[PDB]
Amino acid sequence: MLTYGAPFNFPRWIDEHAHLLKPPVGNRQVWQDSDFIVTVVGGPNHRTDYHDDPLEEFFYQLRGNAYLNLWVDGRRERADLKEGDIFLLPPHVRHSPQRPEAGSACLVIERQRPAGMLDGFEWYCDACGHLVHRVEVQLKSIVTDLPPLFESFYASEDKRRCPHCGQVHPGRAA
Amino acid sequence: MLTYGAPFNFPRWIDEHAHLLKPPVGNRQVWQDSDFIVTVVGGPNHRTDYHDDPLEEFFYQLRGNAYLNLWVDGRRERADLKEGDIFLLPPHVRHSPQRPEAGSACLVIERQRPAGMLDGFEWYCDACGHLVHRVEVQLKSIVTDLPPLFESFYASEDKRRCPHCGQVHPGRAA
Ligand SMILES: Nc1c(O)cccc1C(=O)O
Ligand SMILES: Nc1c(O)cccc1C(=O)O
Ligand SMILES: [Fe+2]
Ligand SMILES: [Fe+2]
Ligand SMILES: [Fe+2]
Ligand SMILES: [Fe+2]
Repeated sequence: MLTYGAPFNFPRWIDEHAHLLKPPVGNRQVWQDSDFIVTVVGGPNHRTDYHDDPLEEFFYQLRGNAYLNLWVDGRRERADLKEGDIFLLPPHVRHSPQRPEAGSACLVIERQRPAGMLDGFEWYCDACGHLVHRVEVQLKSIVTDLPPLFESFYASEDKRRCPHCGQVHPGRAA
Repeated sequence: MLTYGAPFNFPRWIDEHAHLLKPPVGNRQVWQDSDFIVTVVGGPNHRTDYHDDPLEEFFYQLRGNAYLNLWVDGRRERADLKEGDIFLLPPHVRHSPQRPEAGSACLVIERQRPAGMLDGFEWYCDACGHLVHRVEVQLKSIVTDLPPLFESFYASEDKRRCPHCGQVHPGRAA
């Protein structure tokens, strides 16, 4: 059986789900219960966390522009996702997607993580660059598992305190 | 490190590789040695085999139209990939992609198969629908492993002989 339904027009689907590809929801998964996790991500959404994904992530910036803040070779770097760009991120490259534009839309494809393969979410100190805090999770929902984790970091001056310089990370807005 | 390079413009990439998204090559893999197998498939290409993929396959028909001949619930069915359509195929649904249009381009995303998880390629009898022949392979190249297998089926009246009605399958062109 075609468990995931028939083919359907992607631009029209993005149009119809416009009102969720904006705050407060921002992403929307296309099919449920599949191995390939297929999502569209809109904007604006800025965020302060770096994701450590144990598997690859594929990006295709269909509409508008975005960029990824990265740690590469130990240094902060920015990789732009200009409209029309595709990109494949190797496992464990730390990335913080920045999506400043309303009406933008990025196809993002990931895989279900097998039991025991954990995702990391991390924050770094703006002053000294040291790691401030890391939570690891067995990720079951690329949409619903992230926020509670981000909320417990914003709520805690303890978790936000840099262990190297003692600066308290700003928390929600950089 | 960004093992797979920086983001890059996908339409321009498809344009530049136009001359391989036509006979005799027809598909082109975007990145090498990755877990996600990311390919663009052009046309025209018709084929007679049904693929039994042990993992999911994602389709996004960027340019032009195509269709997939399927076996679903035991019956031959056609699922159209109209320009703009996306589609997710569950594991083991038999599919024979038909790509009649020159200049067409379909993004197809699959996963590397772990050792021991085999792909099947099958042919069915036009007269009685019975399975005529099946080869299983440990697939390492979504481009180079298929043709030798198709060639050994076209070359063999034995492999093309339906075991139920005795009709010899046409082989290369339906
Ligand atoms: N790359 C992302 C991820 O793994 C989860 C949620 C959103 C994104 C994104 O690019 O915005
Ligand atoms: N779906 C395909 C596959 O698994 C291998 C090669 C080509 C295709 C296609 O859609 O044409
Ligand atoms: Fe991510
Ligand atoms: Fe610090
Ligand atoms: Fe296939
Ligand atoms: Fe037959």
